[PDB]
Amino acid sequence: TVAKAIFIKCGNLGTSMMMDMLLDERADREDVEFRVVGTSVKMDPECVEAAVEMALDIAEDFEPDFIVYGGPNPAAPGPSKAREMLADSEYPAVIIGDAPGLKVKDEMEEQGLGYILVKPDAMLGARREFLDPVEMAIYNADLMKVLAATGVFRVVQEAFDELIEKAKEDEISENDLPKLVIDRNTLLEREEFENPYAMVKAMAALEIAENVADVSVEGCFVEQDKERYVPIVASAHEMMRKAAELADEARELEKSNDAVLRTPHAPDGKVLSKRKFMEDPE
Amino acid sequence: TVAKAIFIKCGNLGTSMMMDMLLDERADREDVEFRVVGTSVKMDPECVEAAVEMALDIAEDFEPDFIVYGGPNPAAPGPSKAREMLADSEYPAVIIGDAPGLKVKDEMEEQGLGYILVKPDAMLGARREFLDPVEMAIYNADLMKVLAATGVFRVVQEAFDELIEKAKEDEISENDLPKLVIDRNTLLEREEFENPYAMVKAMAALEIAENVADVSVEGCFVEQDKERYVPIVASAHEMMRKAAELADEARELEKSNDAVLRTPHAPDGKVLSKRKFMEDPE
Amino acid sequence: TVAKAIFIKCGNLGTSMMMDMLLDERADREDVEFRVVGTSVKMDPECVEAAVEMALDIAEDFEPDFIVYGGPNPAAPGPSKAREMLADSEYPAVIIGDAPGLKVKDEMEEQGLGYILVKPDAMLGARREFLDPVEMAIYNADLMKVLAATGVFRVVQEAFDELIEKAKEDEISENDLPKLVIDRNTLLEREEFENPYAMVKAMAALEIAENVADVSVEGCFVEQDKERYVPIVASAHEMMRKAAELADEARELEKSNDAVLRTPHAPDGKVLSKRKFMEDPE
Amino acid sequence: TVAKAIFIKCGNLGTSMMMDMLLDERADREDVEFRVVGTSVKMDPECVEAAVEMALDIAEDFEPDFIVYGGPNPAAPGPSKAREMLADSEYPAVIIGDAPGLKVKDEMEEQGLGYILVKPDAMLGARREFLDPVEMAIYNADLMKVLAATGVFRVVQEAFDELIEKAKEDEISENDLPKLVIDRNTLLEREEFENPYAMVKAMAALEIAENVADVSVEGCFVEQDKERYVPIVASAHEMMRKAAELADEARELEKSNDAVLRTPHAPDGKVLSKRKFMEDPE
Amino acid sequence: TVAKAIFIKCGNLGTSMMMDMLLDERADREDVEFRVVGTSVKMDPECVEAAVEMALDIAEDFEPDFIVYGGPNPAAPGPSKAREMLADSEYPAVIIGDAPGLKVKDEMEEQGLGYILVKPDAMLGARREFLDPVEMAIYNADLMKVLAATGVFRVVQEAFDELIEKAKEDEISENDLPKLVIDRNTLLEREEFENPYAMVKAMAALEIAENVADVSVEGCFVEQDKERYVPIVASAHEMMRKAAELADEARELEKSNDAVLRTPHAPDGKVLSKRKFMEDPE
Amino acid sequence: TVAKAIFIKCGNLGTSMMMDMLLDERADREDVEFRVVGTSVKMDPECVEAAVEMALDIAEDFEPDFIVYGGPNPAAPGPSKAREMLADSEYPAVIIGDAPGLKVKDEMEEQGLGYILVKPDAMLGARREFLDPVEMAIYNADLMKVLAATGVFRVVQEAFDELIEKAKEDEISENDLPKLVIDRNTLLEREEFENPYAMVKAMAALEIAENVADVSVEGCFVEQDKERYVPIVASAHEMMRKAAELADEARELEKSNDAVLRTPHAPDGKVLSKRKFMEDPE
Ligand SMILES: [Mg+2]
Ligand SMILES: [Mg+2]
Ligand SMILES: [Mg+2]
Ligand SMILES: [Mg+2]
Repeated sequence: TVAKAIFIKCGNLGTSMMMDMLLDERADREDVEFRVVGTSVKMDPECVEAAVEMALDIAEDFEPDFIVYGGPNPAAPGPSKAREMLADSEYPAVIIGDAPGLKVKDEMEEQGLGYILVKPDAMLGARREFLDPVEMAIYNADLMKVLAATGVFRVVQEAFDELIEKAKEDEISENDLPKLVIDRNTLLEREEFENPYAMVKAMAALEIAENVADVSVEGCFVEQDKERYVPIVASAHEMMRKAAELADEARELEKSNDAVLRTPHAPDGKVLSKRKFMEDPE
Repeated sequence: TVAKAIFIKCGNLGTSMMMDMLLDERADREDVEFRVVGTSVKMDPECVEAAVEMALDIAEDFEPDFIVYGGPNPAAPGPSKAREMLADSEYPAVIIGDAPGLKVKDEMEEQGLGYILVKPDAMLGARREFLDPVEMAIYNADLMKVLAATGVFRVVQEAFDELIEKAKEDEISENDLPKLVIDRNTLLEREEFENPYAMVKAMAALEIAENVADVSVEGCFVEQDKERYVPIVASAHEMMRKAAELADEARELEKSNDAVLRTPHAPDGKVLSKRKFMEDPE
Repeated sequence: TVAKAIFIKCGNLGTSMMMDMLLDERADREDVEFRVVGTSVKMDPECVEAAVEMALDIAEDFEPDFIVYGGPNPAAPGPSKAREMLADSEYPAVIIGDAPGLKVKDEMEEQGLGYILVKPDAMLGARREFLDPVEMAIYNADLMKVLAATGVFRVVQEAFDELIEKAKEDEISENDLPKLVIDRNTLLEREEFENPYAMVKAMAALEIAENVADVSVEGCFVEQDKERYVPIVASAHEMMRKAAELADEARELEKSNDAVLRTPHAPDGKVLSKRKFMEDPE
Repeated sequence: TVAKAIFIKCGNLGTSMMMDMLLDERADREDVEFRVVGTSVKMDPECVEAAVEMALDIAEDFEPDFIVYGGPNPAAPGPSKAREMLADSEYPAVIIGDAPGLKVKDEMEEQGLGYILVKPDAMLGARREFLDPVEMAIYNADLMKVLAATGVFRVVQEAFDELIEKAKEDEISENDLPKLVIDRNTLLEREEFENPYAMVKAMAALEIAENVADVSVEGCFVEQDKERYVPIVASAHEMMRKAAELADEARELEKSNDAVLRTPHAPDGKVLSKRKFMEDPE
Repeated sequence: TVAKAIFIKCGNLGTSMMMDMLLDERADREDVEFRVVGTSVKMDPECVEAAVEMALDIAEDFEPDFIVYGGPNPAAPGPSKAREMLADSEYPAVIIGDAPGLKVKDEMEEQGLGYILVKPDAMLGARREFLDPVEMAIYNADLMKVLAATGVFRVVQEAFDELIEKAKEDEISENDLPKLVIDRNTLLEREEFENPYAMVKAMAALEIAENVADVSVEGCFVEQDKERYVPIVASAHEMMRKAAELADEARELEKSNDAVLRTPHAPDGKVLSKRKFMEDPE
Repeated sequence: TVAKAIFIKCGNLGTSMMMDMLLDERADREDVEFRVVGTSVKMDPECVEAAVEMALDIAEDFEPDFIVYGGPNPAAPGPSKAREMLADSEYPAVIIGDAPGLKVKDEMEEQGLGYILVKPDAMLGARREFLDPVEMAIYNADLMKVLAATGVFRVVQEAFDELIEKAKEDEISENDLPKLVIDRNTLLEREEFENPYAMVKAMAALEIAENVADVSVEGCFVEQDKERYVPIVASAHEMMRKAAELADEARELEKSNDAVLRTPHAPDGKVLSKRKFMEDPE
């Protein structure tokens, strides 16, 4: 049984940027096939629709078990446009978004949509005077580390793999669709870190990443004084740089304990596990 | 006028992952329109062909000024195939790959297509016993930081931006296509850094990332002993982690001098520029 | 003219812990005389009452031109007790506290009191499981580095030094009493740092120290599960240690420029100033 | 039952600034009660006298089991005075000071009072050109982090906690008064660290802390050349800054082995203990 | 018995600098006696010969069991002259060198000479515009840190100690002379690190150090543009500096596990061993 | 004219390890010619005498303009024999040593000997239980870093460079030989650092390095308790490691200001100078 899916990427979110590859890390998974379509960073209602179109168009011949839409803020005009377009289609779907999507959480639970909401996947301080192309990449590097090293990506990966198994049953009922809200507190009900302090550091790191969103919003929308909003959006980035460093420190702690949890995929798509470095993943 | 292009992403590369977004960081560039399609990590000749087919098929009603294919090693089966196809299209193309693509560098200039080969966009330690989803994201986060902070991404940004202008002139000839190879010494032609040690550190960070590739290749393809190849690929990731630190340290030196070079796009697509934090992009 | 004041300290805060010393760092000011009194970490309406009485008690003979009450949460049973005792007395008072005092901010202005609220002065995760004397001290160590190196203490110092000038006018009216609410944005209005990146790292530090409260409260007053609130009060700590790191960084950046602002008191209470290490303060 | 003590503080010391708070970290010990009074930084024999009388004056209604005087150089004019007074009172006393108080170490056990001499509690570089309120605070944050994380505070905690138990016994004899001198070698008699290197890093931290004293004393009392003494006291601060990094490092090693010793006070005053994070204080 | 050897040092190499010392670390061995001669940094033919001549002159009365010649590039004129002179004597000789010695590896074997070529012992950026004494000393401090903490020096000590035993029996055949080529992979099969991440970080450090070689060579012998080769050689030095931090990071992991291997010499020369800090060597 | 000198190395000191090499950092000086002899780490009278006799035997035909003897404790039996032997010869001699050489400063002057005593060149923790070959090399790596990056080596280079010029004129009188004692305050009067904080961090580094000496002596010649001296000598090393980092932070402060001092030799021996990276030495 070969499962299939289509990821639609509109806008830019750390979780959307990795979501699919967290599933096929070495491109050796022979139990799955993906198609990814998007219009880049543009998430306007015009483009957002053009993408879902390419998605439905392709799905015709492709025939996926489900379609994932990932992008920032599921409550915006663009994402909302696609949020509805997918509920109308014949394909089961999941919505990957940030905290700004809790506003439409109940709405998505009714639209019959599945979703994964990453609170710590904060919006970057986009203010021409500050966020140029390089700064953008830099910010996403740090956010990527935080989400990766804290275990958030493993939580996402396990969600999309637990669904691909149900997809193999060609029966993805709305009860089989994910409905997650990831945040610092998530780690409290997991076993990601063998080292306790490595866990509270990952937690402290997630709280900070979440706090970056408010700072970015204030500086991008509320504040309009150039002499005050440029410093604000930049202070948001300095915070994420520390969030990442906190995440890196946690990992190193696992390393010292030789307990870095690794869970790769076998060619058959089975999720294997290991703690010790020289221990085979079984 | 407005320029258009389509990005195809098969397999993953640090540049391939950010290429499109590096041309519209805040998504408020009204003089460009992008589309992105691919098969994720998979890059075998079948998924590749199916992908290039997805791009050509949509290039019909999209009518792109140029098609961009990004992914690891433009000399392997999958990538070579995609070079064959796009080479024989009414659409001008550009190939984005790493160092292993220097083998087919002449064959490409022949196929009448442009290329951007980033030497420091190393191959990761893809070995089931070491690379799981999380570790795969941890690495890309280090590579992203080194590629961005060392100014490599600025090189690529400039590239596709200068092409977008000649594309608005409805004059995309092969003399206008890029034939670039990026490595540690690219920074010597640049003015990226104002502090001499920030550049020297960046050069160091690039040299190290470029070296990472030989280590990943060895562990994945040459060493056959489990006890030896797992430590080797892991050490390749330890090198990339330090390259990122060096890059970050280069960035902080620039902050120290208040000379952080920023080149954001104006709403019309023209690349502005500034050094001082509160300088206002001119 | 020798101004005099009495500091009443109940419970603990980083701002109350160093408030009087920021006014005579080397004990060489011959224009001031302070009398500090407190009941230690206990701030119940019972102890708090005994302290204010002990303060008004000696005040008669001392003759302070103003009295300062410092301790956490101005809207608490103890603090509110002392908050009315001072409004009733014939001594001009100023209330120094954390964010929880904002609920009674407008209430203090009618009581005729002055106030300075240090938002980043967050309450620690005081759970018997995690917080012991050593952990408490470590916490305040980081918190101190934050309030100091971020420039917050130079705000408190400035506020009381200006009040000490009015106290010399033998005229401290309600309009001469401070009414400040310190937070991350407070730096946007000052010229503390010569380096713009030092300030944004400072903002980031005060932004994270302020968030620390939310976590401390969630783990001390909301969460009841032992397996959860311990990791919670401990994660709040990591946040503070990392915030102290960013403060340190900002301070080091000003050092690489030798633009480290220093403002010492002359023996006559005159506040001098200097940026360069080798320049004498004027 | 409940024990009571009064803490007198003139001038500042890292140990005096924390002593009473190291006894009731969470303010939930209902088996003790303390009063705190002082003159702040000032510590001349007059300000000292006034403060000691401010403490004797309230010991009447307070009726303390023992009085404690905290401040630098217990052999100088100010402190010598306070030794006189408290020595001849119906209240048992304890003197907490630094290394310069080893001169009067004989005279103290003579005056019939207990002492706590912290050699690593070095004097800071007091020179108007270098030390402003902030530098003053920053220095204490470093000395606070060293004394706490190196386990020195644990020594003082237990010292006053053990005295507090004999005080509830209605029997505070002079053979029950403490006679201790804390130094790098004090850690050789404890079991503070489960990781030997953390111990060795802790010793190094305090060894460097002790030496900070001579650099300070020199630049303040010996060198009279501006161009030489400013850099000298500054170097004492730089040294202490590094000692704080060493102490932090010791702490982290223990976090890697999850052996962080924690000894909180039970609500009834009896000190508990633990090593593992989720262990629950026994 | 007492073994006797003569070490000739011409030119400078991290390993030739420490070689003899690594064998009698505390100068309390009773089974060895060494003589060291050389011409400092100069390794031209005239000098090398003068140096080897000094050695052979001392050898007459000193009667060395074996002779060691160490210094850069065993294939250069000066070194080659040394190989010819020592291969022509009655004394068993070992050549200590860098990667460039591989060119004459076959030639040294035909000469009955032993050798230990350390590839990570990279040449420095010897350009007059960049390399002054201080920098030359800083580079070597980092290279020394690398060669030691990664375990490369233990390999060298071992090779020699074994040759010292054979010498004690007056049984040193050409087949008893070492023929080693040390590099990153050499660590894969040692019992150096108890922590795997320490080993991995040590390999990463050796890989980088080895790479420094090419960069220095490029900026010293290839690039002729002042504006190009200066930043180039300097970047080589930034690399070594980071290799040293990796080496230190590996050493700090062992400490966290209290598994720092220590193989000290007994007064009788026997090589003891230990792992735990408090564990006595045996 | 070519200047000739012979360096004798008995025992090991950071300065005696690098002294001759600091005088010809790239091996391209045409005005100097050196011969280096020694008995490695052994500095007992028998060895030191053989070392000096080797030197005097060479001097016959080599005819040095001056001779330098380097190694620990000029006052010990071995070094004392060297002093006596050298004082009785016709060759102007200099004695390089550490703090212990101060005991015989008066003797050396009465002997017509020159000397350079580096107090920060501290003795290591030479206890069999803690110091093996690798730890001995790690300590030296840090010591070298401290002495080079703080500029102590520059003072040494200077002293010998001036002595070399006089030698070229065959005019080296006893009054021409150096009589230096280097320590933290030596830096106060040098044009080493452009950044004041760089100089202050360096002083701190030298202060601590000096302190290391006392700690090593304590654990080596005082404490006889295995359980106590082992931790103590190890703490000495931890101190030197931190001193190396201070020295490293200073150097990085200079880089930030692109003000790193480089005083390389010209092919003719002239000591050039420069500050800016791209500036040419002159
Ligand atoms: Mg032979
Ligand atoms: Mg032969
Ligand atoms: Mg003479
Ligand atoms: Mg004489």
